[PDB]
Amino acid sequence: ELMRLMKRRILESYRWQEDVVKPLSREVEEFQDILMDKLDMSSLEALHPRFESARPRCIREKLHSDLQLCWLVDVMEIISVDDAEALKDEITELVLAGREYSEALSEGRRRLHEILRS
Amino acid sequence: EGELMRLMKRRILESYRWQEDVVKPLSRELEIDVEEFQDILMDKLDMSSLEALHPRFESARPRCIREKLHSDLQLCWLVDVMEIISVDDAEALKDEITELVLAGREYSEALSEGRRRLHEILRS
Repeated sequence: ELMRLMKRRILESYRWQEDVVKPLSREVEEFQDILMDKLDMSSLEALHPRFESARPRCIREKLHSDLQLCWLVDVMEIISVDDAEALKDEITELVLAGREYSEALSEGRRRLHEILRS
Repeated sequence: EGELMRLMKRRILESYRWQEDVVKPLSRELEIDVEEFQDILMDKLDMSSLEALHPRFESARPRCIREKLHSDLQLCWLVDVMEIISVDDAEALKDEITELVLAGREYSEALSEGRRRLHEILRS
């Protein structure tokens, strides 16, 4: 019975609950079980760190996407890579400092429009 | 006096295939009213570019959608990071949803269905 608990303990962790379990609302009780269901012990006691070191990357990706940068850059090239990378930096910077993605994305759209009309 | 050029391209942007597949669709930026965007394109892209874009655009439409899907479906986490979902599963899922949107399915609506089949997978 122990194992089920040892991990049930990590999901109940605060760092997890606030940084992963709850956050991933982008689709809570259940999710927890799903995680419980999918990931094994060793995995659990190893994810958070790896998680924090990829939170930036995952957000830039989301930004690139949400900011229609696949078209504006990769395809149409209406925006310089430099401009794009920069913009992704700044906004990611924000979100990583507590800024609500939702709200941050709005600011990124703003700065984007700026660039486009330049 | 290079008026002609301004027209030649204004012609392409006013094309149908463009208006429907690019100019209009790219409303994802609060689309600052299509009108503007069009001028932006007019302002940024040159002539050679314009009479070259669409085909190039059609051949990437798929790739760009998968990207959007991967993102919207929190796959950076579910796969690349946590590995809660097999790559095989992931790719398959992106395929079918993309298949849909490519066949006219409204992204919005299509993503919802992908969310569904995802949950399914997660609960397996």
